[PDB]
Amino acid sequence: PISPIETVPVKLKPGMDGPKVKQWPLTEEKIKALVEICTEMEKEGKISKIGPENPYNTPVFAIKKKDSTKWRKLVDFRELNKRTQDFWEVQLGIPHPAGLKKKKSVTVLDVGDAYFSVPLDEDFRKYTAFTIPSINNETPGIRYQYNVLPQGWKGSPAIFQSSMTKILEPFKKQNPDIVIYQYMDDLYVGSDLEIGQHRTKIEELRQHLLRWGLTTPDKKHQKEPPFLWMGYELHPDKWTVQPIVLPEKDSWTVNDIQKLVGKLNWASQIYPGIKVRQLSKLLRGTKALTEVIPLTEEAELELAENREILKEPVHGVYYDPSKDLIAEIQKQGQGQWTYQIYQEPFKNLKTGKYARMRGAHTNDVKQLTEAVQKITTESIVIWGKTPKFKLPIQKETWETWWTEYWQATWIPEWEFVNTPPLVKLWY
Amino acid sequence: PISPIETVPVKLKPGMDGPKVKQWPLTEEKIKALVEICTELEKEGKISKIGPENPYNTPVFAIKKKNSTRWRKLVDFRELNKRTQDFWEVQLGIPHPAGLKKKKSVTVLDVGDAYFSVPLDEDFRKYTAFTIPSINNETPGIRYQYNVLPQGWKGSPAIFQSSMTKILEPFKKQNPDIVIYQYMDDLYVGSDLEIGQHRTKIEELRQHLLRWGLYTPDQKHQKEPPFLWMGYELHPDKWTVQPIVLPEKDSWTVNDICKLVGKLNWASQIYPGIKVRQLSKLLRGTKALTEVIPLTEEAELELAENREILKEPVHGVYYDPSKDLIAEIQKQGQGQWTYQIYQEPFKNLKTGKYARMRGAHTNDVKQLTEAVQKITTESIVIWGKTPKFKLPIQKETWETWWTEYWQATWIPEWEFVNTPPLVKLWYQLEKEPIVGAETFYVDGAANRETKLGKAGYVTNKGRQKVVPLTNTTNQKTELQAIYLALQDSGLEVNIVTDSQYALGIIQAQPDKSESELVNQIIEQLIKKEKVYLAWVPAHKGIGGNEQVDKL
Repeated sequence: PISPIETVPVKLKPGMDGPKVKQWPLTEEKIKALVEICTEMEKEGKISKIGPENPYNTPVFAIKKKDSTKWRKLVDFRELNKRTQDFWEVQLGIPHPAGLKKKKSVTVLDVGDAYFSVPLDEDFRKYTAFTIPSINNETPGIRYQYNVLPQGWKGSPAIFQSSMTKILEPFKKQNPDIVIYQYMDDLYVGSDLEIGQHRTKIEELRQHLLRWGLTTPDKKHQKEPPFLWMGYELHPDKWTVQPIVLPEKDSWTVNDIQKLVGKLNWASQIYPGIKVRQLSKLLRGTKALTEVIPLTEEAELELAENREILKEPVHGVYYDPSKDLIAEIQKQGQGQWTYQIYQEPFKNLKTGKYARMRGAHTNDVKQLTEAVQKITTESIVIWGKTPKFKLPIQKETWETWWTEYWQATWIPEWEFVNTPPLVKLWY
Repeated sequence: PISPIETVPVKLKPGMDGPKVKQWPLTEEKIKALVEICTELEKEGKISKIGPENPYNTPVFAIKKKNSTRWRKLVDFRELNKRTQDFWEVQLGIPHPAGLKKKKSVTVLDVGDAYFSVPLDEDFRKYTAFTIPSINNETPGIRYQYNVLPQGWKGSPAIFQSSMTKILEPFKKQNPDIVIYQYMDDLYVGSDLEIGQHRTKIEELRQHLLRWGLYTPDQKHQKEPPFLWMGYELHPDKWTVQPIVLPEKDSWTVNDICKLVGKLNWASQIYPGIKVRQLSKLLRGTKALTEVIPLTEEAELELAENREILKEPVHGVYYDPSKDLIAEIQKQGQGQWTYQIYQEPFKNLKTGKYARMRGAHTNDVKQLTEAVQKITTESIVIWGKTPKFKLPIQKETWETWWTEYWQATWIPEWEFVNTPPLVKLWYQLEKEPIVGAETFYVDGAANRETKLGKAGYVTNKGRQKVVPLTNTTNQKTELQAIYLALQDSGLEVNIVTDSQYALGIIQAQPDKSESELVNQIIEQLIKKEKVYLAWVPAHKGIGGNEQVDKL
């Protein structure tokens, strides 16, 4: 409730100070949008202009949600979140819906608007300071801090949990089979109803919420020809893993068996049960690469046995909710991108292959960006936690254009790595 | 005049306390000058006197202009500035003249002095206290504390810019058409009115400030092009940067090298290459401001590079938001790149060069990409939009790099310009092993303790080489082996290695490197017709790779 309710005391982690992240340059288009958005925000008293005595700063920018014409302010609160106390407010509680990923349909609704009603602790406000840039540095930036819970901040959901469940109570009873999980500013609503029956229950939920204060994104139309309504409407049923396989052809050259024993030697890091000796002793001799060396020496022995070992899940692999998920993406060529999520090296919880838009495409950053968001969304739906991405791109290439194709209201943690010759090891 | 504008609440870093530093007597002529200045600065309200329960102080100084027998107070704030809170610097670089549109009438006011007129938060005042000596140590001492933003203090620039903003707020909405850039000492005002109605708004604004204590010298007859703004000469359809000359002297003091870095940090933004590392480092310790510090071998070298850096005029035209933005890039050679950003042919907005990389192994197509990236960001900062690119590379050359390179990579929309030297990949490794070519099984190792090692190969035809090496590493030898195989090989060859380190270097298609070895390899690979690199793990006994080394 936006009523004059008392604020919840919030503190930063001990010994840690507020954020001091630089604002990246924005285009005139995004500046004008942020200006328009913020002039209204303060006009309603949700943000306030602040001076230079406030030393902190988080980066701000604009995007469009999937298929939208409306600019949406997005504040990169990654640092702030990192430095903010981990709220004990039902953290272990509401154990992630293991069935959410099992439903036929899952819509994602943006409820971040609810946050604009609960006041932010006056002492915490200074840490939510963001700056709107100026074209050519004409003027100093336009600075503001939040007077209310902000979208993108990890504590906004924590503090609102209490009145969120109270609004979801009537719905959850009337519809006992519908699963609802919330991550940051998003509501994940899944059912096993026919896609039409489902969309109906969503518009019902929207209206209910609407009757209790919070507004959600509208379901305007689906007239877009280039197929752009497949977003924010998930189908966890089709999510399949990617098996590690081996090649298969009649003739086998020396080279082939080297690019076979090699690949298998690495695979044995995951599955301790892969013998290589049979095929190594078959490679003895300083032979030519193009020399078609008979498959022999009982090669089909392990070659077909190890082919089997790659059909059983890894021993000792299970999700430990007490440690971050890590994600690696590999560029495979031809709009092909493979990935892996794991918490311990070689103990993959899920391997995959982002394939949508696998057509002849010109933009790698756009593709990887969309991949990162798909992998991030799947992690939310499966484990309810974003992973830390290891990106196959140069830091500067990525920072120059990622916000040009971003539509998520969250931003995961990422770093940059130089992919070695281990791409082919995922076909 | 002390402004009637709200003061910005300032604080000391948490835990820290005000400066306690005490100064030593200087000279009789100076201790007398200070008294006279301090009776001047106490007159208006800038500073005040206190000596009972103020337990802070800051070093004091009286210098002189090498033009007249006048001495002005320098107060050393280096101490207070260390215990004073950080302020956020709401500036992402400084304005660039090329980011200006043309205006029929332009005026530049002088607000250099306006900071002395902005009040200082009451509470933080007691920390700006300073006391001057006494002639022959007669009187106890003169304790003074500031009432306004002190010259040289840490938050002076930030609080003044902030105050100037609020003061201008009303005037900018009342006249939504005149543009007003404010960057410390200068105040650019430009409208598209005839000279006179513009001169009206000018005085109109010169009064609005006067109304808030900000007295701006009467020079609205600055309608006499060129106008000087931020170190730039703004002409009617052109702008030029006023050449900067760095003082070249014999001996240097702390105050001098400090003042030097100050103006260098300035030029570093208009001109690229200004490196201020070797110099700034000579500010170690709490050494008095006026104490000679000898410039090291790098300090004299760095001052020399900077000096030859800004030794020529920089010019350009203004921005026209109607026309598109075009940027063109040329390979200058030796890992150097040149570019021009213009809207109309030959009338450049901004020109420049780009500076390779801080790594080891690289490649032209890569170099070019980073260049495009730099321009894109710079353009968005200056104009707010990405420019169209004219690049010296075929659409076919890029398609090959964009598909065979394992890392996401992209370049905006571009047009190929047929001006040499064109950029291209100098060789491609084969995807499939070559039939008929001799297969070399290379390897090489080294003793970490003695740096002595060996590299060699063993081909299928029975050919075998083994060269001993002095002071090398496993990586060097592993590459050297790849080198042998490439010297002692025909036009076509197959190389099999156990070195993943090396596979990765050669597979990224470098055309220039820091390692002479790698370069020799590059030079060699270009001369071949078909090369094929293959990897296989080590200590697994594969192929003939296991039967290569003896030691």
